[PDB]
Amino acid sequence: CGETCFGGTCNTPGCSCTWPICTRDGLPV
Repeated sequence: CGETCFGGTCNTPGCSCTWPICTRDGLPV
């Protein structure tokens, strides 16, 4: 996802917040 979940929330669906980076299915894509 690459996106940073600074506010805990992610902009990309499927990506889980793994502060400071969102990971979809555990993948930091």
